[PDB]
Amino acid sequence: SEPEHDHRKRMGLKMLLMMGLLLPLTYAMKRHKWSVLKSRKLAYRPPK
Amino acid sequence: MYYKFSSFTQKLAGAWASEAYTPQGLKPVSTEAPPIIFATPTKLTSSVTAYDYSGKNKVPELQKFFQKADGVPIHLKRGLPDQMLYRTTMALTLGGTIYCLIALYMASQPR
Amino acid sequence: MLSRFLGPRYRELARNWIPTAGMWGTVGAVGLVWATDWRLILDWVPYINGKF
Amino acid sequence: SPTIPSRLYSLLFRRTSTFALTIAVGALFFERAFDQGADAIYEHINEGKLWKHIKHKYEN
Amino acid sequence: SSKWLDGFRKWYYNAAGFNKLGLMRDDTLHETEDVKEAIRRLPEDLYNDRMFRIKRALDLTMRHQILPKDQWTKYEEDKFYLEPYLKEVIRERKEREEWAKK
Amino acid sequence: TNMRKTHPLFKIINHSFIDLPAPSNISSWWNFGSLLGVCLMVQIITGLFLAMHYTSDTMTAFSSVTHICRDVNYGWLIRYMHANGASMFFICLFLHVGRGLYYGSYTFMETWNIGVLLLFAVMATAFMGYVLPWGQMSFWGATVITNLLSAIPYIGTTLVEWIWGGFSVDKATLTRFFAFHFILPFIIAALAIVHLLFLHETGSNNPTGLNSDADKIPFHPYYTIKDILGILIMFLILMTLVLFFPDMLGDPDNYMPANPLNTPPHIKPEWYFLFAYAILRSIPNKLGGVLALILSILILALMPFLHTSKQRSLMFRPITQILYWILVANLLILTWIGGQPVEHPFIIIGQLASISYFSIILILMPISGIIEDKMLKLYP
Ligand code: HEM
Ligand code: HEM
Repeated sequence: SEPEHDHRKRMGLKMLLMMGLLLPLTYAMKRHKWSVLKSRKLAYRPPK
Repeated sequence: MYYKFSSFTQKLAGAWASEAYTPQGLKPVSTEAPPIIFATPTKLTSSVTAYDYSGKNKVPELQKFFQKADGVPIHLKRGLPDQMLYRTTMALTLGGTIYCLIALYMASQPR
Repeated sequence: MLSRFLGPRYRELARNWIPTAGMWGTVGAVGLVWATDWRLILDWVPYINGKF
Repeated sequence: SPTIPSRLYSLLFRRTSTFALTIAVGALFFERAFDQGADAIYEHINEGKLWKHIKHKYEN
Repeated sequence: SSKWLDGFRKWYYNAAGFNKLGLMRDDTLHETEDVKEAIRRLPEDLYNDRMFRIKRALDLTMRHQILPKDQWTKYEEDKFYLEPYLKEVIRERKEREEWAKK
Repeated sequence: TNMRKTHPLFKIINHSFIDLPAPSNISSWWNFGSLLGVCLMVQIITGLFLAMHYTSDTMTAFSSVTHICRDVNYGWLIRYMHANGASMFFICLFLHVGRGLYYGSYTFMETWNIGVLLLFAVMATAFMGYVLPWGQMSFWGATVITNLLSAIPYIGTTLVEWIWGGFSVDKATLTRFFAFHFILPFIIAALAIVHLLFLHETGSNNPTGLNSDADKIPFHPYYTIKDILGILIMFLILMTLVLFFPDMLGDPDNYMPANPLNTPPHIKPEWYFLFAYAILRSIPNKLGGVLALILSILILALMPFLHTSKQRSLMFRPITQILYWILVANLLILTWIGGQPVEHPFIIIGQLASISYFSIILILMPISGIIEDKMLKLYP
């Protein structure tokens, strides 16, 4: 029923290693570009 | 009247009598300096103590080093390496504690 | 009708743009070699001599 | 002698064309190295079960 | 049971959660046409205060933070500044609608 | 002088994806609709690579599917990627709809109506696509759904004969369902363009429900890299689902060839239909069950007229938050009941769940909004 079983599991192992590599890296670029804004400080100067 | 230090060039340029020699306005009094309001002011502190060298009979330089002036406990006072091995110590004991709870629950359940 | 593009300024512009265009051609050549697995090139690179 | 990210920025990561060249070369070498390592791991777990491990008893 | 209702109102005000963002009750109203006309009739100092409060709330929601507990909008100092303008707008709109009925 | 603001092809891309003003505080849930588009694109691509070997005749449908999975190079990857991508597409669609319900996004009425038309289109596309592999449950689910669609008096029998192309599901039904399953995703893509156009006319919604004009950022690079991260995460769940467990969401009985003589002991569709099927089992009337199905999809389109509050989002409405999570809980209950046998105690549980579903959406939520307005000293 599954002649592709061993190949599927090998591709799954490569996928697990590959996504374990690239989730933190893409998260790091997202945190870079969004830590532009996540340290933004806003202030108000009404003339009263 | 003749020269005013301006024009973004760090130099004297030609200016009028009412702009180079009377830079204040002819308003009667100054009006107001309004304050700035904010969410929460951040903390400002400096760090330039660093450390010293190590060797034989170098206890008194470490004695000088462990005088605090920092508001930090002594188990985070050395800086980097004790902090990371503390970090790993509490991490592995938390993992061991939750694995103890999982082990005790699986031991309580029969098969 | 491209006789407008004959001059020293355009020659200097083209001379400045030769190495960037050559590097981009190198990138395109390496990308076409890698994505197609060409046997004329990877058999000369010492590390990649395992799939052939 | 500065740190190696300074070397990577000074020689490779400054120009965009050299950036593309280094990531293409890294793509080639990372492709081959990752394929070889992941395959070796895959027969490390599945040692004695795949066809290439039992092939020598039948192949002539 | 008036104080039971009042304390329940304080509890619901603290449980709604917009006081933790520095917001007033009138900032949280949905900007329909009547509400937009109420903002249009505001004095400029109240308009600037409201716009700064919305900007601060959006900045706090972006970082998934809240204000410190001393900076929360207390129930007693929550001023209902938009109520007379909105009341006038609803009265005028109902007058126009009742004129259009006949 | 720049081609971004001047070139008419690049002008639309600039004003839709690059320089579009977006709220700075929209959470990860706002990823999901963009994910849906990628899912649709992925499905189309995989569908095209399924159309290159699929033969739409009853004697050579299951055999062509086995030829895809066994002889075509990585054809198993394409087919199981298509099936699990359909499942992940409905996951993204359900979360997109639930986010639109929670944060008061139905005030964009035309966007909501184009959305519910898209929902009807993708449900029809999924049903016909499941008919296509010509398994046992494919043929029997098709027969069940069409012969209950025959319940309209004096019109239903002629309509189901004209849908069937005959007396039952046969070769004509399979060919026309292949043609219709091919043609529907392009109409879905055009309706998605109209969906995005109707959204971009009025801007998008922030989780607080306030006016986001005070703080807006360009879409690029912020939500570009956020959507790239969301696409990578969606691909992680999709590749885990296709490469490790290809059959938690499928049915084993579809791996048998279609037998008109043999009926299965249990007939059920996929899970994204199952809750509706539970409502279809809730009322013991044929026409009443069909209208229960149609209103169970259409009251989402009805909900823009059920807003009785002066605050948009549910972030500051905790009673309606509790009632909304009770509604999502009821939807999970109906999804579980829909795949159960028609036997006690599932009948009274399904009837109670359907009654609770229609009561929560129709009755209790506007009353909760009214009393929240009363407690905030707004309602008279
Ligand atoms: C125009 C693009 C599309 C084409 C050409 C296409 C083609 C096909 C084909 C040939 C099959 C049968 C092969 C198989 O067994 O999987 C199929 C199955 C299926 N398709 Fe599509 N499809 C398309 C788009 C979609 C979309 C958008 C959806 C989601 C609503 C979808 C959902 C399904 C489902 C659920 C199946 C059944 C999976 C199975 O039983 O194996 N398809 N499609
Ligand atoms: C065919 C599947 C669908 C696709 C491809 C799709 C696509 C999109 C896209 C690209 C956006 C803009 C990005 C975003 O805001 O997340 C969006 C927003 C929206 N969609 Fe959909 N959508 C789909 C289904 C639906 C459905 C079924 C509804 C109705 C319940 C709906 C209602 C909305 C609303 C109300 C918004 C705007 C909310 C906001 O931007 O804050 N969509 N959709």
